[PDB]
Amino acid sequence: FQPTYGVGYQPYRVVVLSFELLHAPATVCGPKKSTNLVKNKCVNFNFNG
Amino acid sequence: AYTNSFTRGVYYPDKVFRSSVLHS
Ligand SMILES: *[C@@H]1O[C@H](CO)[C@@H](O)[C@H](O)[C@H]1NC(C)=O
Repeated sequence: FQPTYGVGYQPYRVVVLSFELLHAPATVCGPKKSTNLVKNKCVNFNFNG
Repeated sequence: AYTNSFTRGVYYPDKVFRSSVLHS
């Protein structure tokens, strides 16, 4: 890699975030403000997305 | 040497609970 190369020959850093978006238990999680739990009422819910 | 495996080597195919069902 030479700094005077044309853009297509210049170095690019690449990162590839690969998700195991499966039925398994979660450990990497979005910054959501969790609530107290509610039961026996009809409710909206979001468990681990 | 060899022997018969019978029914052995079944495993839970995914981490989902299921009950009273014949899943395929
Ligand atoms: C399989 O098991 C039977 C019964 O023990 C044997 O006759 C045979 O030689 C074994 N091996 C193969 C490769 O079939």
